[PDB]
Amino acid sequence: RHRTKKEIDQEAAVEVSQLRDPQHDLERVKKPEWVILIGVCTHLGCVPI
Amino acid sequence: INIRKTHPLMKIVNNAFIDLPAPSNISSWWNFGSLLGICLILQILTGLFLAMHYTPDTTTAFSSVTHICRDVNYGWIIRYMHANGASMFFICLFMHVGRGLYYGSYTFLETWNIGVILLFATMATAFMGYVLPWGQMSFWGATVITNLLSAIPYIGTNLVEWIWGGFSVDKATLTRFFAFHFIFPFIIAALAMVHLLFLHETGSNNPTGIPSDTDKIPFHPYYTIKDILGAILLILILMLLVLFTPDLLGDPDNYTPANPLNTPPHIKPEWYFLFAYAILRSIPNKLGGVLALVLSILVLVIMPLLHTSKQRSMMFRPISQCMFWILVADLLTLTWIGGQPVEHPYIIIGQLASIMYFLIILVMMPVASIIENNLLKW
Amino acid sequence: IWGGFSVDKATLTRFFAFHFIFPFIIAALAMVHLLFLHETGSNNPTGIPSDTDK
Amino acid sequence: TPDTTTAFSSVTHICRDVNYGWIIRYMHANGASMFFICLFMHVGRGLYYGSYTF
Amino acid sequence: SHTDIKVPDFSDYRRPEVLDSTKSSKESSEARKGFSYLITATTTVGVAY
Amino acid sequence: SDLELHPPSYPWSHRGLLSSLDHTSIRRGFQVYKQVCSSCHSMDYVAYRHLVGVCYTEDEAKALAEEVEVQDGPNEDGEMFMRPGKLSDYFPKPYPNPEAARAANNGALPPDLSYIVRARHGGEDYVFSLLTGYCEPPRVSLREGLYFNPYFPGQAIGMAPPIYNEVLEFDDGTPATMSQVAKDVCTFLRWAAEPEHDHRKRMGLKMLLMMGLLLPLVYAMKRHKWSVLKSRKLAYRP
Amino acid sequence: KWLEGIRKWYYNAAGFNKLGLMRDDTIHENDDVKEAIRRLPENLYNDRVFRIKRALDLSMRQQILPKEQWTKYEEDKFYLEPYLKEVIRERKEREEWTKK
Amino acid sequence: LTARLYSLLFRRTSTFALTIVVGALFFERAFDQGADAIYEHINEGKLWKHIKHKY
Amino acid sequence: GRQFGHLTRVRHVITYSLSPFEQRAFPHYFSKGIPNVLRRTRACILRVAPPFVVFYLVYTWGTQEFEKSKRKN
Amino acid sequence: LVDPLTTVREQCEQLEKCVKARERLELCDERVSSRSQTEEDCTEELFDFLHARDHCVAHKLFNSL
Ligand code: HEC
Ligand code: HEM
Ligand code: HEM
Ligand code: FES
Repeated sequence: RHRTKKEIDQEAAVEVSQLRDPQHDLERVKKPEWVILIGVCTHLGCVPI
Repeated sequence: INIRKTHPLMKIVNNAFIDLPAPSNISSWWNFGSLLGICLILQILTGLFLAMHYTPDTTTAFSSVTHICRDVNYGWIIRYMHANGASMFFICLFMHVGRGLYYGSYTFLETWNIGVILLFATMATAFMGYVLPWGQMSFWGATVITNLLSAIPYIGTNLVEWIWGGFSVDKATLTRFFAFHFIFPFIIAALAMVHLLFLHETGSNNPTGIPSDTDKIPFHPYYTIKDILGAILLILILMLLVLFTPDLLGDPDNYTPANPLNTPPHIKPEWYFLFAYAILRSIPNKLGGVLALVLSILVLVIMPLLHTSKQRSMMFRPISQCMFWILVADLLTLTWIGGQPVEHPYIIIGQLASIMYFLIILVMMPVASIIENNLLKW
Repeated sequence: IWGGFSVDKATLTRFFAFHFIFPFIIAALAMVHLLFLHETGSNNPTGIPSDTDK
Repeated sequence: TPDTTTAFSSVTHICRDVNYGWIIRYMHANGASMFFICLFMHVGRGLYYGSYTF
Repeated sequence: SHTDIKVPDFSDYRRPEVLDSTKSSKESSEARKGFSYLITATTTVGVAY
Repeated sequence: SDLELHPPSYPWSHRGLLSSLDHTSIRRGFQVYKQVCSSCHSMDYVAYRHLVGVCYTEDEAKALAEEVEVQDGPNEDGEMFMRPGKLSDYFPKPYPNPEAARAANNGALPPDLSYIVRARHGGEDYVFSLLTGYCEPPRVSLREGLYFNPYFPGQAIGMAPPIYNEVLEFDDGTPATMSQVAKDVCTFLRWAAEPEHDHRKRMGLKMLLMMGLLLPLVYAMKRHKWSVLKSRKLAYRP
Repeated sequence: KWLEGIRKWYYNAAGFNKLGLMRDDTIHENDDVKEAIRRLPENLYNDRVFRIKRALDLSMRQQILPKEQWTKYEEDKFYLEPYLKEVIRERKEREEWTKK
Repeated sequence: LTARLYSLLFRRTSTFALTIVVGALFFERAFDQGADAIYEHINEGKLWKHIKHKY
Repeated sequence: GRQFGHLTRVRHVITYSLSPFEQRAFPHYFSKGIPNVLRRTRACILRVAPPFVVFYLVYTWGTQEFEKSKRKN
Repeated sequence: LVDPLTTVREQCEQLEKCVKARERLELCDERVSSRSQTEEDCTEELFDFLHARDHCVAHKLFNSL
């Protein structure tokens, strides 16, 4: 997903440990608006809309 | 002497269907054995003819069942008979279970255990048969419940990679599920014979709970023609379902080719799994939710071991009867909440209904039983 | 019973269905076979009735 | 898979690609053969020692 | 005291041919029998259809 | 915008339990599909041999089957030439591949029209309202790569409304409005969803008469055999 | 005490009085109940099985008795209870003697 | 009517089975004509026989 | 649990039993079945029905709560 | 060509609830033309208007069709 730097600020203005999964936004991909994901919901295997 | 009392097969026929001393007190709520048996043999026949025209492959299943319903003569009604006969079999199965819980016949312990194992087997057969048409709903529900089996730590990952045959629901998974749905009703019939064996060890049950050994009428020809009456009632209801409204039960998305990317938003199992599924999505724990389902079936195991009453049935215990009817309404409540999209008031009332289910069957049954007990100078 | 005008996919599927469904019928009729044998009782090599060496 | 386009290749997939599918195919075939061996031996016994009176 | 045991009558129950002690039972049997067995015969015809 | 508009149930000629389908309307709708909508939508599970005794005739089925050439097999060289085909013909794909249709649009694959009535929440009336209800966005347009349609989950479609005052002005009188072509395509899609409709209604009539026959008889026989235990009485002898 | 009136309301709403039954009828059967039924005189045993068979007939045909023949809260001739007491006390005697 | 019918067709089992098979074929024929007439009668118009009768 | 012959030991009972051809097919159906089913209906009104009206009230309450949440926005 | 469906829709949309939904959509237009620079942009009143209008046309559709 290509995103916006303002969408990166919307994503990362909330802190890392607020989520139940502690993961920093810059840890997820090196080119930050180009987020690269194994796109399947890790609960029970769905594709989120 | 008498040909029925000499031939060894005819001795089995005589002990099964002629010289069975039956209770004379049982109304139409005891016809369910013959109903489930005739549903089972009709499911055998319909699935057999389907298997004479079905292709177990991911590429060819949808087109082949389309070829059945459009090209093979009467294959459309045979498919409708198989699916709606599964639904009618489920209705009769739930009401057989409801009779067995309401009239106190669950004191028969090992017969109840055999019935629990039969319930396991019918659930598994139902799910894999529903996987077989290679629909979008079947694909995503199989993925979800396969991950539910992968919820087990350190054993579940190897077990799910063992049942895959790949990374996901691919051709190996499709053919393996075809094999298991294709073989299991014979084992269901064998354990049904075991079920019948333990019951004919014990003897059947009347509404009163008092054993009717002074008032035994035979199984023939009274119950034979009464079961014929109930069976042809099932015939007319089932066949009018398959010939007037085929779409009141079947999902619309079930007629779509499987897209491995979509996840349509009203993804759900069929209605006979939604109460199994409403317990899942209203508990924010994967292993906790599947353990809650397994513990619901284990509660159905437990309930013979908590009959702390002094009657047998709830026929003369009206408080426990009213709690039973609240449980009936709560079951239909959980089924309808399984039939809704995930919504916040629906979330609240689904959690309240599931915890109400557990509190009624687990806690409120010995409480109601002991109020009924100590109330009657006991 | 052709499944067509000759042998085609329908013939293969009908034969697959019967090759699956007959062995369990064979198993049940084998149970009936052994049930009649236990009704009668087994047979020695000599053919003499052998009730006295059970 | 019982499909006439893909049956031979599916059997080849069993014998080569699937782990030990070759031993299971050979086991099913030769076990059917030994089933007929034991079958005709059982029939020959039942006619030879004279248990056919049952 | 075994002769002190009398049959309760079933006047609410018997057929309208059987509402009289005058009538010979060998003269009204075939109406009842033909009616009931005609019902069973038409049942058999529907089942065989 | 997460507020779907549910289609009402409409007064069709196939409404009731004794109701039927217009095969002449099926003929009109197939002429509509073959002459308009087959170029964008696949209906691959319908053959010309499904169109023999339903509405059409025998020789005109050969005429329709020779109107569409697809392919013959290997001519000892695998040349795969163009063949008319007499009766075994199926309906051709507009695109050989899914991404051929994806590159011909903004993705958004046109589905196969075999099962669409029985395949969405809302049947043929959903199709009718879908083809009918086109208007203008008051305030909400999203990227101008799609169109506006209220009868859609997501409320935007990439399909242009293909009606626009007599796209065909076809064979008989029947003025090609939105309504006539929409009724004909809904009847035809209902027949494509179920090839066995009026046969099912005929068997339903047979079955209602037979169950009106049996239910006095079998209940009478059950009452007759259980009539002995309904009549027994008890007495006490010490 | 008003709990007697609650018992009266319960015995109204039970229905075996409307079926004309006593409290010593619908006990669930273990083997201790079987022993307790076996420890009874012949007259009460035969009257009990006569009541059971009349109740099974009137429960099959469901044409339940008129008001006048219905047993009441006062006239409930309960008799199995001291025999049941003696059977359970012998069973507790045996359990205590084994666990001693 | 009833006495005649019981005295003829209800005392031998095989004759009973034969006459109910014969009457079953006759009733099958009559029910074919009746059911086909009713179902073609309540859905006149949009039926394929008249559209083929055009041609 | 077994066959006949050994089940119970009951004296003092005489059962009268009527022939099936002796009595009618439907002995007083309408004059008895309707008051009997009225009695069986009244015997279960306050035990069967108050769960279902709770079901319908929670149905309408949760439904109108969903509607009210989805009609302001 | 005189299309009758537009005629039926225009003659049915003067139902009292349909007129009230028309002014509900117009007051939504008053709010959005008043409060610009927003993403709450007249969906609900539009679908409510077409809801009531297409229900009344659904009541009275197949007379000319
Ligand atoms: C080419 C342009 C056409 C033509 C001539 C028709 N359709 Fe439509 N259609 C087209 C596309 C590119 C799409 C995809 C967008 C989408 O699916 O949202 C569609 C969609 C449909 C659908 C799907 C709607 C749904 O499932 O909710 C249907 C049922 C449909 N199209 C039908 C249809 C009919 C009956 C046509 C003849 C009048 C027709 N389309 C014309 C592209 C095109
Ligand atoms: C798999 C499907 C099942 C079949 C085919 C089946 C079959 C039967 C049959 C034939 C009978 C005897 C006739 C009758 O009263 O119905 C019976 C009785 C009974 N079954 Fe099942 N059964 C099934 C499921 C279950 C289940 C899940 C239970 C619960 C554990 C159960 C518990 C009982 C009990 C308690 C009886 C005796 C009821 C009585 O005496 O009246 N059965 N069953
Ligand atoms: C051994 C006997 C059986 C065979 C061979 C069999 C075979 C099949 C096949 C081939 C299918 C896929 C085709 C289709 O979906 O129409 C199927 C589907 C199905 N089967 Fe069975 N089946 C058998 C017994 C049962 C039983 C006992 C049940 C439960 C009552 C059952 C329930 C189902 C269901 C629910 C489906 C899905 C129906 C659908 O989605 O169309 N089957 N079965
Ligand atoms: S939330 Fe359960 S799978 Fe995505």
